[PDB]
Amino acid sequence: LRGSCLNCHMLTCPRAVIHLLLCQLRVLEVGALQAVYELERILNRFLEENPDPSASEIREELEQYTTEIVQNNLLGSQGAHVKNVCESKSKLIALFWK
Amino acid sequence: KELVLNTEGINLPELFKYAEVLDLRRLYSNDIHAIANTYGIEAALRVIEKEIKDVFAVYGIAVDPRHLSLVADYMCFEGVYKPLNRFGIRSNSSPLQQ
Amino acid sequence: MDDEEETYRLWKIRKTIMQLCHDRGYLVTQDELDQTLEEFKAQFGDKPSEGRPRRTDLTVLVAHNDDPTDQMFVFFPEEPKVGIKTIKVYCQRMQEENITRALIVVQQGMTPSAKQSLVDMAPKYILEQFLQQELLINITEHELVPEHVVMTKEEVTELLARYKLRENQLPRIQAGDPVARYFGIKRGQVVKIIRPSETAGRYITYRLVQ
Amino acid sequence: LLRRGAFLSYSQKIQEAVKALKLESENRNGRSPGTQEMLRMWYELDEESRRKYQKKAAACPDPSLSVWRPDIYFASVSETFETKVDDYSQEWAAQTEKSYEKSELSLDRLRTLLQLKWQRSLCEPGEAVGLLAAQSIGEPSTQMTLN
Amino acid sequence: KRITTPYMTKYERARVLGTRALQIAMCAPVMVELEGETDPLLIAMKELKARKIPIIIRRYLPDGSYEDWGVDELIIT
Amino acid sequence: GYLQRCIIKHLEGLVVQYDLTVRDSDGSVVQFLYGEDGLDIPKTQFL
DNA sequence: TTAGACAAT
DNA sequence: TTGTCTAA
Repeated sequence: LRGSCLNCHMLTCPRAVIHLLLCQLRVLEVGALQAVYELERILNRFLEENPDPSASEIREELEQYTTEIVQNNLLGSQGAHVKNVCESKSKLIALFWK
Repeated sequence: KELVLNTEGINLPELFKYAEVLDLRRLYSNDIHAIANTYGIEAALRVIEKEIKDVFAVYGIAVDPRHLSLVADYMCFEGVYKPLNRFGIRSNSSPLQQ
Repeated sequence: MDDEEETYRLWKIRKTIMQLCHDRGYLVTQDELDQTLEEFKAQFGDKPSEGRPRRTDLTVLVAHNDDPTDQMFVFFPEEPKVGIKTIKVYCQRMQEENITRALIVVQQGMTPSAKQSLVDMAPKYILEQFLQQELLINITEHELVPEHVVMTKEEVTELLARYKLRENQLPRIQAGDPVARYFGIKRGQVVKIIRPSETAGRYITYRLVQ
Repeated sequence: LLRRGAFLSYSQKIQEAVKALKLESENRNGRSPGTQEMLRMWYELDEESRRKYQKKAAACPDPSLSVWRPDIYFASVSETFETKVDDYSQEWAAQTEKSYEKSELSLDRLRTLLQLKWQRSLCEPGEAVGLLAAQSIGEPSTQMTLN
Repeated sequence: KRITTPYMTKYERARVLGTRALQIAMCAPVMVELEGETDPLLIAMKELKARKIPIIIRRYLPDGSYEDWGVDELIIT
Repeated sequence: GYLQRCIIKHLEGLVVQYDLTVRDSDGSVVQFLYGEDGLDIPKTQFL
């Protein structure tokens, strides 16, 4: 509630960050962990190419890769009990909370 | 007659200008982070082992090198030099052990 | 005092570069990594006040052993601090002669906007940056530093098929590591680590560059 | 320690007296004209006769217990233990050259005994060595008196 | 294609002799001749030297796979 | 006491697997052979 | 960049 | 009594 708003029910975080975390979290559910640098590489390339709030729902390539990384290794809900996966999943959510 | 600059300070690139006089090939330090940021996590993995051996070897205790190598290969597992405290079990996977 | 004091530094950081290009596969001869600092005074200038060591002409390019198209320049910029301008100056030289890899041997540092444009240039513009300070030692000559060699993907396939192993549950190495920055390794490439152990004689452990 | 490559091992023994000939052309891109001449010789004067890739071996061979694992494959021991076994074989032959005792065993059966006891002394799977390494630095942690 | 240790380890022998000694108790049938003991551990340990314990072991490799070794074919120390 | 308890509970899972690699309680590979050669500490006394 | 807050023997 | 986490 210290990040939200009264009349509009959205938040004060910029849209690039909350797209980056939304794409990184569904990659770490599969437990890819090779793409959590790939997503920040491609969104820095996109935001360098055309910075805009007009990407309201998703960017096309961030959402396209986080669909391809879910489709590849489709049964990857079971390969995500590793230390390194829960490491990044605790670290990124703590970085978004702080 | 192996003369040893047994210093008391921590500056690793301070001594790199004196390469024509010092034998920098067999350099050493107490600090794990200084050699971890200068030489590497594979060269700050053989300093953790030597330092635990020296601390136990002041007091006459002989700890076998397999135990020390196992601890140094556990702590430098993620690529950085992690503790074994409360703030190191957040990397682990099972919450019952946490 | 930059007469002998800079001659020794430039000879040393040329030796660390030409022991780095040989350490990554590039074509370096025996004499190019055994210049006894007299022949370096023969084959370069001496007084930087006279400008006879031309740091705009210390740049060298090498070819790789697998194919001579894969080349790297070793840039020595005169400017102690590097901004957007010198990166855009050098990338004109990179794009005009069709390279993809290059290394910049800065003297003091580089502006964080230029590091952002160095990381985020292009995935087809492979770019690196070394300080003038951390190239007086050649850290792979250290006793505590093992033998690092790169690993091709087929060998990654077989050493994950042996142990019934996934890439999540392998030990890691960061990409800011001075030996992983030394070998210029991107993410995903496993490196092979040959430890001069004292219980055994050698030990092989494998790390993902994460 | 000494560095290795196909081109470097070619250069060392074949081209030093060759580029010791007189050439005084300029540094093309900061590299010596001898090195331009040696890259010329390597690039077109030597094609498919590159036996330097076998003279300089492509690597050292791996340790005997990384390749050919020790639990199945007999006589795959460490390099330190191989050195110890071979030094004791050299010393054992010297003392058994003049020794008026039995000597019921030869060098091969002695080596087979030592390699078998290296294999049988492997830590068996399921050992829980983590607690054994956490007690070895925990039970004399109580004995480290400050004085 | 089974590549693990051909030697039975110590924990293998402990569980095999434990379950086999409980595969002797509760009127369970015995497969060697006995000199007359009442402790089932002696009985189960004499069948180990007999290699008569028929138990198959599923040695769990950490993937989730397993190999089926037989106590008949495992080499005791 | 506390130090030994913490080193215990960060090393409770490192059992040696059948493929002789020291893995944790979830599959995470620490070492490829135990103690960099593979042996045991009690059984290395007469080597 | 630095003071309160939180847990362990 | 440490040592990091959180808020100003």
